[PDB]
Amino acid sequence: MKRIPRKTKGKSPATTEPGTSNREQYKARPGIASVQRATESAEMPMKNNDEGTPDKKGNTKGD
Amino acid sequence: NIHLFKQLLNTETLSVRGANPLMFRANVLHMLLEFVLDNLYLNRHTGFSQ
Repeated sequence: MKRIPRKTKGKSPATTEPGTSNREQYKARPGIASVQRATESAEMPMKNNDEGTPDKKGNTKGD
Repeated sequence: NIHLFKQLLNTETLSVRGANPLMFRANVLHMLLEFVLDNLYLNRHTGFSQ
């Protein structure tokens, strides 16, 4: 058994392989950080538009 | 002698020991141009001795 918390309120021998050496000299172009920053803002879903719809009590909420 | 083939367009070459192969022709062309330009001289007569 495992526990997963909710996110919203509810009803309540030698081993050194001859190729694993790290000799990196490549700089990404465009850089990883910049495009990652942009696409992270791209990930966000569009905002909710709740205005004009009723609530659990039955009164429409908004202005 | 790598540095003589990376002085035209190797601006993105991070490594100091490396060079981009795809600009070899351009670098060689510039090298040949300098080779020609550096030799534009007239041979002078100095003097002799038996």
